[PDB]
Amino acid sequence: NFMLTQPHSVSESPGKTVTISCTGSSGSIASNYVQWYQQRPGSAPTTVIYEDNQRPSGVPDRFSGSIDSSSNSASLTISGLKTEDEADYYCQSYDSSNVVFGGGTKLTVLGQPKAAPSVTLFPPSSEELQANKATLVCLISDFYPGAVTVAWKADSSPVKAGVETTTPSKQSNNKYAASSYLSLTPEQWKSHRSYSCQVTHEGSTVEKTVAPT
Amino acid sequence: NFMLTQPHSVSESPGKTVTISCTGSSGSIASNYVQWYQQRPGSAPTTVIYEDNQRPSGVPDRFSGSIDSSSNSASLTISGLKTEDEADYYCQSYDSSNVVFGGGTKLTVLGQPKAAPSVTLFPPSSEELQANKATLVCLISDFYPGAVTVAWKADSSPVKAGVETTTPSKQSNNKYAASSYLSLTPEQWKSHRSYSCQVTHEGSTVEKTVAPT
Amino acid sequence: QVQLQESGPGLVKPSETLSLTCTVSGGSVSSGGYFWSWIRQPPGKGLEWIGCIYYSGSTNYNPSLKSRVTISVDTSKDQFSLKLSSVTAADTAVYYCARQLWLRGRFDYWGQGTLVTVSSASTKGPSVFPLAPSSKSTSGGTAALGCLVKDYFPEPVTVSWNSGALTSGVHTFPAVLQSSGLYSLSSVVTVPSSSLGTQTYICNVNHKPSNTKVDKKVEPKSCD
Amino acid sequence: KRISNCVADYSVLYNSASFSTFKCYGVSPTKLNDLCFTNVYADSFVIRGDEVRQIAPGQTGKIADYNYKLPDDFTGCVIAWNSNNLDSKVGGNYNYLYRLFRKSNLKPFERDISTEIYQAGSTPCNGVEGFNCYFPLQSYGFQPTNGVGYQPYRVVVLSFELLHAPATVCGPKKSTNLVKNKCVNFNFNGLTGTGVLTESNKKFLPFQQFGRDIADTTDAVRDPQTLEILDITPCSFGGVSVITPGTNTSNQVAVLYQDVNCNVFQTRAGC
Ligand SMILES: *[C@@H]1O[C@H](CO)[C@@H](O)[C@H](O)[C@H]1NC(C)=O
Repeated sequence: NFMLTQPHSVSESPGKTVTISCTGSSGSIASNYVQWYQQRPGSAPTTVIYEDNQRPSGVPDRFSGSIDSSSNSASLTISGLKTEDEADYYCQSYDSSNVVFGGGTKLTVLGQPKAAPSVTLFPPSSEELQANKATLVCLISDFYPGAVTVAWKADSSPVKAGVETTTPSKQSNNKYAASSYLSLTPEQWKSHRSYSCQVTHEGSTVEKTVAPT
Repeated sequence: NFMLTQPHSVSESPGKTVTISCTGSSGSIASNYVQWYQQRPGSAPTTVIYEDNQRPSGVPDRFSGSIDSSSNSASLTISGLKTEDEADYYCQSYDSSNVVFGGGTKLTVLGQPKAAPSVTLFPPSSEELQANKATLVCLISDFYPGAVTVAWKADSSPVKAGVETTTPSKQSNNKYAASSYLSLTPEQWKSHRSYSCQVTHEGSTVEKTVAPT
Repeated sequence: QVQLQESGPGLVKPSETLSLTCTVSGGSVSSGGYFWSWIRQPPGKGLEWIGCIYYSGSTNYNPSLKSRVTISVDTSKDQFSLKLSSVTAADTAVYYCARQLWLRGRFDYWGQGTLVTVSSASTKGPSVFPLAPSSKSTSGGTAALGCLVKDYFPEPVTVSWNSGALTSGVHTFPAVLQSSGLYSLSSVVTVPSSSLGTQTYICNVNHKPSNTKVDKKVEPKSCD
Repeated sequence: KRISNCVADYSVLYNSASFSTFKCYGVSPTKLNDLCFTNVYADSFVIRGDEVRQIAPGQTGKIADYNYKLPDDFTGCVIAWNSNNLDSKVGGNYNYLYRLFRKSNLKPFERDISTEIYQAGSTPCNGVEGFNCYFPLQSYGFQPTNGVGYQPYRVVVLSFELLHAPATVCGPKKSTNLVKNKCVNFNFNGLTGTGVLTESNKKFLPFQQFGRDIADTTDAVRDPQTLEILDITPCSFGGVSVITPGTNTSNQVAVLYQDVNCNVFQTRAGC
């Protein structure tokens, strides 16, 4: 029943000194060796310290660790924070034949230019209608801020059933992108005269419309 | 996810001073009031101290609590141990609209002369017999150390099937008590001329016998 | 002063609804701005907080016990009750209704703890058999006699001698699991051999789970 | 904030069930409603989640010793709660400030507003930018996406004053059962007089509280319950007297009361 207690969120400006703790509950922190692993997002973890005071060949000297055995806490001191340090640090103890990893600390990054909203409205596909389905498709792209509200319309009545929208995602040109999908039946697509996607972005509204042709 | 870490076992001789810790994991101990509870075995708990530094009217002045917010460990210093302090200790917190208690500290300091294992036997009753049942009861009482071995005996052979025995349990006169039961059929009870239960304790053996009469 | 008394059965089956009511005499539930809470404690484990209530509809529950605790207060009868749903075998704990004033403070007065033991399958009544003393059942100037409590479910059983008149020499033994599910124990008393044929000894085995009270007289064995 | 001429109930301040932390020393929290003082001082400020442990009598750090020191005889009462959804915003909320550097220690209950750029050589570097000379007041790092140990917590300190004045912030006594036609003691916010309370037949103007006479004695008070006018009359009048037949004539004596209203004969000159 031995677990390592680690702060969930640690933030510090670059160039300063921060201390990362790792507290053991039952067993003493000097009982077994404690290893810290700095893992990039979408990458394999990498060892940055070993034997609680020894830095492996390759890591900088700033990855200094200290042991406070009286408080049963393992400490990892970071000096001179940089951009590449934004990774997840897990303190790892052997315990009793069972490797126990820490909760993890992610160093903070320490915001993109204004852009015009775009609306791209696709009517339900003819092949989709052949597949007994209708999907009103609306898309947002090249915009800032990444907060757009979508509201489907059937001629004049708002539509909420079958509405699926995507959270905004950053593009390659430092702008954002999003999409909205409206699941519908083939009879409902031809029941209304027209369908439209209304997009509200910073007060301004850009609207496109489709019709069964 | 705030818990109170409390030592499971704390044992010191009477007349000295002790320190019982209560460590919080996430929330600081100085954030909320901590209440300690002293509970007799098999009774309702009683508050031994509250508000972290002051004593309720009725308890002696020896029960003192202290707060060390730097290490997030709440201390209860108890001095001059005696007989009726031998109880469980629990610390309380509040977190945020969710009362959280402590793990629990048993205050037991700990060894008595050898006692002769008085053994008595009973045959199965007549009233048990029309219910198509039979049970031979072997009883061990007023003995020490609490380590006895039972071996049911029958005319054909020592009885093992249907043998149920109880672990030794402390009596009121500081000795130990034990039991042993032999489930049996009414036909098998009269099959053997007689049944006997043998009790081995510290090498010596005390044997009694019963017969269907 | 004031006191708190719990009621309701000490028994519930797995996946069953629990109904424990705690009554208050010597005070008022609504007066004093006074809170009310329930605390359970498993045997050999620490105290566990279930939930707390006000005399109004305000309430709060343990997130481990969330969406399972239903506690209501009725001012007319001056008591409060807790209802537990989807109870399991791990819920066997000694339940205390807790008188408490300060929500961050203490439970200044504690009611007596009712024992709750969850009974799997079906509750089984006990089979009490006399233990007749004889010449081979005595060793010296003292003799032994008792009663056998066999084939009952669940724990516990309370055995008293002569309605609690005889306490000296009375030994109550912990139960042990039999070969097939059920439990068994015994309770005996040591008496001088002179009072065998002149004094009547009756054991009172009570099984609150099965609602069975059995009184069995103990007599010396009659050879046939 | 100073509280005066206002009655205060602290039960509503506790039944919110929303405060994360509550430390309240000096007076027992369950018995501070009945016990009352003269003035209540309310000091409100914001602080991070990791500095709430520093606010206690007998602590050393970087915030308490430089902004608000807690003395040993601190009978104040500290309440704080989580308000991250309002005190912080996206993009960096740096509207709140704090002092990190100071020349020396400060007295408790003292406010420091000196915007003087600090240095290791604090006394020469004054209002100028020099070697290692950095402004002692620095910005925060508040962010709504942080964890639990750095949230904006609104700390209010509710201290009490011990000096001679009638209690104003807290009502020392509540409305008790009304007793009349007996010599009792009352405190109707302006006097402590011992006397009976008879039902008068004179009506007071609806802006007065007390009532005097030709001899200038407060013998009429208005009960603030439901506006009934009650007179005040002392219960002890005159003294006792002894009637003695004389020597060599009798042994028994008679006891006479001068102006006290009651074997026993009710004479015109008393009892
Ligand atoms: C004296 O008191 C009695 C009872 O309290 C009352 O009946 C009587 O009128 C009083 N005497 C005078 C002179 O008011």
